[PDB]
Amino acid sequence: FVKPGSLSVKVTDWGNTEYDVTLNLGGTYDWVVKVKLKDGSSVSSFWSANKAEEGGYVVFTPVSWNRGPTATFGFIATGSESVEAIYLYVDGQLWDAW
Repeated sequence: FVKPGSLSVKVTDWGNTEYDVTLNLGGTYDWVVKVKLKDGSSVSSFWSANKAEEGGYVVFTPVSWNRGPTATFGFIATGSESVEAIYLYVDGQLWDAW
């Protein structure tokens, strides 16, 4: 990882699971967070970011005001802890991963 410490994740499970993500970038970037979910799961809710489903991953990008230095966003995925991995990409490089 290029910048360990740039990705922080809080998980809350009640049947469906909420992932509250904080990005510590040190500046404003067009970050890209790629999320891999277990088969059968999907994102049912999200905020403070744009969402796209591409190539088998759920891709989150910043809204106008959430490019950094510290960006916070979140989403809810169906099922209990269905997120298998979260990757933070900045300018094409893998900065951190969960």
